[PDB]
Amino acid sequence: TEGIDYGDTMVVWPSTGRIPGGSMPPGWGDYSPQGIALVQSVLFPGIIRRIILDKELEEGDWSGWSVSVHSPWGNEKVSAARTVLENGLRGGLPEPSRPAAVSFARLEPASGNEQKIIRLMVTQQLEQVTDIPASQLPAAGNNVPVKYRLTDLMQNGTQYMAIIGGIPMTVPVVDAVPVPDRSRPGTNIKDVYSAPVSPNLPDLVLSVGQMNTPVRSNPEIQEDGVISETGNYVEAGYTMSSNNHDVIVRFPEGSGVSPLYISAVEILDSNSLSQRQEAENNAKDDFRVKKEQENDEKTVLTKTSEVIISVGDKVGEYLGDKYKALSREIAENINNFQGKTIRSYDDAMSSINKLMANPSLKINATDKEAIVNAWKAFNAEDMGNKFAALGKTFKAADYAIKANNIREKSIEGYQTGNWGPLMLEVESWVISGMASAVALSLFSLTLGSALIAFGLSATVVGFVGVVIAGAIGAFIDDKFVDELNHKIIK
Repeated sequence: TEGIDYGDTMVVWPSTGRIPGGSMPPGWGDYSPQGIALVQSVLFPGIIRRIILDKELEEGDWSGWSVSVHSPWGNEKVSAARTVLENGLRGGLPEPSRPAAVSFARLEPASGNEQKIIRLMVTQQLEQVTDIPASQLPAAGNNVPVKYRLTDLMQNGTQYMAIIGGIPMTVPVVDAVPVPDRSRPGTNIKDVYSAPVSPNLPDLVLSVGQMNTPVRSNPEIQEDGVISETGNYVEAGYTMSSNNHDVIVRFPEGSGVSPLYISAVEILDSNSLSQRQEAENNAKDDFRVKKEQENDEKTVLTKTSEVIISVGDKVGEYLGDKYKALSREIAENINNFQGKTIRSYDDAMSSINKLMANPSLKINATDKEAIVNAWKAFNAEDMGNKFAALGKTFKAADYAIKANNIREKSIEGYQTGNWGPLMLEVESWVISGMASAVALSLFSLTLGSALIAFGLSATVVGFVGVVIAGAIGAFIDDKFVDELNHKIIK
């Protein structure tokens, strides 16, 4: 499964394939008639094991997979990686809203020369990966909330196995089913269950019978191609290999067998590593780019909102409170305008033509002269620099140029009554590639933060409070330019 999890911010790397790359029927060898393949290895929690599909098919055995589940025993490396993960998590995540990882084993690349489908499996008791009682686990085929996960880490083209954690993660609950005894029909094999640890591969057989037997076979358990090394609080990977999975295997009805978390990884070969490292490198930088894009968009929209409300307040204690209410609306609309598109050129210019058509919306030559001269002294260059003496508002002073055009073009329009150069320059910004929301902010910010700073009389501050409100209005909605004419100017 995959579910609601959404890979806890991870994109899929469609796996290399599964190497294979360089007598019948099953049962004939010296094996048990029960039907299950030999019990090839023991699954102690935290200790990684190299498990082979059809380990001994040709040697005579039955089809598949079979491992033994055992209680805590021996030297495992997860508990040390968990300690570094927990400690580092007290100092915040590497990257917010993305899990944190610490390696517990390093992997030597597969030769590619293999016929067998190998799989590295790691095991953990329920409680070590989650605080939900066994007794409160979901019904199989649903994801259970987890706190730790055991998966892999592509770190510098070499594949690692790590413990992730830190954000709200989730894991699929799957179902262990009793396996039938092919030698004694009607009855099932005692204390042997099968579960879809999978993926694409046949169900793993779990022999849970002799879970507590004496194990006096050296606490190390050194696998070939699995170097056990602890290492450092890093950010987790961005791609999940298609053939890798971790699930919580839930045992039957009255089995008396507590849920096991199991992780099944695919050892990637030398050219598949490079494949995955660029998949990684690319998923990382694109996330990085989307992140700043949206954050910086959010900050110029919140500062615009605030400036549009201040304009509302200043023009408001002269033009009225019906004017203040409209500014709440334009600022509300801008503060949510993320992802939206400004209105068209022909639609906006029909709106401001409607405003400027209102005959009780006039200025005398002395007031007109004051607005023009106020724009002539405007410091376009510092309005450009604002992403520094405001906060982190826009990016790169290529904006000083745009801010100077709004200026020269607001001057015309007050001078000629032609707002075409002004409205057209704003569209230019979008067309040559600016996000509508960012183009709305710069326009609204340049107009608003110039008005709350102009040395102008109240008659004039009212006229410009109407012009710039009808102008920011027109790129958002025609509602805004009807409220002005019909309820405010009159």
